[PDB]
Amino acid sequence: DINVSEKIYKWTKAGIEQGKEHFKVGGNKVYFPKARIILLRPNAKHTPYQAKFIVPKSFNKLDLRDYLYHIYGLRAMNITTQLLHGKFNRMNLQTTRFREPQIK
Amino acid sequence: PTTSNLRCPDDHPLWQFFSNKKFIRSADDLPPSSHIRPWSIPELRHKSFNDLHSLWYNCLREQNVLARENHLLKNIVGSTHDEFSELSNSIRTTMWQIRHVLNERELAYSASREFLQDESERKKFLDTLANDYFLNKDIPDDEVASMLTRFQLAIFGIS
Amino acid sequence: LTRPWKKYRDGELFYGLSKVGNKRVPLTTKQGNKTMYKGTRASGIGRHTKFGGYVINWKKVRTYVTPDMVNFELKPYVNANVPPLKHEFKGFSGGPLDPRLQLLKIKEYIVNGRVQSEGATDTSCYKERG
Amino acid sequence: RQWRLIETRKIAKQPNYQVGDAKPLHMPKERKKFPDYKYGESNI
Amino acid sequence: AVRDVSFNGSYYDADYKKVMPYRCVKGQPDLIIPWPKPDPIDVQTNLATDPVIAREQTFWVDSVVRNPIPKKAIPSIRNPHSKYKRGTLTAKDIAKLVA
RNA sequence: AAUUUAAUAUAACUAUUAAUAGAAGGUUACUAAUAAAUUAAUAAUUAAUUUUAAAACCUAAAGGUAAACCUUUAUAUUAAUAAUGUUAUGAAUAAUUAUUAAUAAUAAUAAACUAAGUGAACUGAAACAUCU
Ligand SMILES: [Mg+2]
Ligand SMILES: [Mg+2]
Ligand SMILES: [Mg+2]
Ligand SMILES: [Mg+2]
Ligand SMILES: [Mg+2]
Ligand SMILES: [Mg+2]
Ligand SMILES: [Mg+2]
Ligand SMILES: [Mg+2]
Repeated sequence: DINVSEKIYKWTKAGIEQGKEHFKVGGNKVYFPKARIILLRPNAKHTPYQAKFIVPKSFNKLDLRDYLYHIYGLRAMNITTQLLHGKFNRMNLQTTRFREPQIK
Repeated sequence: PTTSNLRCPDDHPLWQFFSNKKFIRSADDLPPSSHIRPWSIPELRHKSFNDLHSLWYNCLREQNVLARENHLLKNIVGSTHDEFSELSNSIRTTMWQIRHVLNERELAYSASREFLQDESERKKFLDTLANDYFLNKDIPDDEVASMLTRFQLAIFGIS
Repeated sequence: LTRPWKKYRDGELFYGLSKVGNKRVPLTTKQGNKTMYKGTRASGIGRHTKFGGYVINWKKVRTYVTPDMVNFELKPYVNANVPPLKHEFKGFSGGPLDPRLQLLKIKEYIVNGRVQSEGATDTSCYKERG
Repeated sequence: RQWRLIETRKIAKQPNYQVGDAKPLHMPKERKKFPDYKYGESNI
Repeated sequence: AVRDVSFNGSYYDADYKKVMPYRCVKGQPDLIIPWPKPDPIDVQTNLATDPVIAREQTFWVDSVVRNPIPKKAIPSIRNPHSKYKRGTLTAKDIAKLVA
């Protein structure tokens, strides 16, 4: 009777209305996470309703949503991932070249 | 597009990434190293699980603030002041001390259970606990009830 | 002229510092045919489908639990005025993991009923027993 | 005659285990089923 | 002035809130040169815990039947799949191995 | 109260002589940390003898791969205090239970020395094949 996308939309609406999570919480509880996230300055392509973070490479989209919600109360309505490349560098020509870190 | 059309709340949860709503703290705003010290293992030994959990998350929030400031410092201005870095290192010291304390607490509980699994030590412990205070020469009357409540709550699961 | 400040051939490359180098460095997400997939240890969440999709198993999704009533008083650092507390375990070979020590603590809990320790009551105490 | 190519065969000495000794890093998948030949399998 | 200075023992200085050695002139043990007086201290930052709250005890060992740490919180405290710790043997294992 | 000679360092190798003994690397990141005990020494530092905590991924063999990746529910389960939303008209719930007993795991595995199997050719014989 109702498409699953419509059902997801009502799920999120119900979560916001009831004050609970606007998503489904997982069962793999993590009491003491030592992940750190870095807020970043806005770019010309973003809007005042967007915020970008530098997050762990092994981090996840659902992980960021849950982390923000439970630790700060910030509700991320849509999360999008941008994994950067690592360019080769060498502190001097007489040293092995190695790729820079890949930041997420 | 004009920003005059926006009503940005002053309590927006993104302000928790800044200290006193400052873009980047000054040496005066930072806590001086002389007045600051990381937590000690013995001081964390007698903090409840809720207290350790809350301290962990406060440490993480402060580390996030320091992390954004340090990233702006080492990426944009490229300075070598290395103050935020050591401050976050102190917080990390407290964090792993907390982890150690929690592990040792659980292991000590398990070791105590294994010790009292033995019938001999269990009998010895209960007999000594009964002879010392319980069945005294009628000196304590009312506080024996509190002792018994604590006993039934600890040695057994009676609430 | 690639760089207006170099009018003559001097050895500088179109870009970069060296055309050659080690090629035995580990691979990463950006390198390889379209078929190459290395990953970032960020998704062991669910099951792939026989058609190509992916179904999330929510019992394996990570949730970050925080105290229901958080104590906004334990700051990351501690006042430097308080000396670092120390502990002494005399009479116990196992130290803090000693069942006899835990039994002594249970004994005293039974007798006293949640009584503050000397180090806790006195902010100016350097070390305490247990 | 003597049996040079059989006598000169050596096999690693597995240590003796008491009921409370540390576990070996890897364990055989199935229970042992024959005694141990002093000379083992020929390798030539 | 003092030519050389020796250290013959250690003691807890309460003014420094730390353990320091006995700075004594090389020669007569009794003559001791005191450590300098620390500058007066005063804190104002909000990232430092108050002494009373910091040292207040909130955990007591009060049970031998219920874990003070929840089961689901252990993985954050120690790796369950650790290759640096191993168990002992049993009769079943030793029978499996011995021929 | 200085100033130079000759030895000695946690900071080189090589040869000999004499003693003693048969001991991780790489990748990058939710960085990979510790805690105590003992007697004899004018709340205690001798050190040195016992205990311990943590330690991600890869280095053929839990499975697979293009090394540091991926896939296998050790946060995985009979039992329990109550249940939301329902149980072909006092119990059994896809987000789960303060819980308690039972059940699969982790190949860092050097060199030189020794024993054994198979074993050349250059070369010498002033050539060459027996021989070497
Ligand atoms: Mg993408
Ligand atoms: Mg080329
Ligand atoms: Mg390409
Ligand atoms: Mg493998
Ligand atoms: Mg494939
Ligand atoms: Mg040979
Ligand atoms: Mg010849
Ligand atoms: Mg010829």
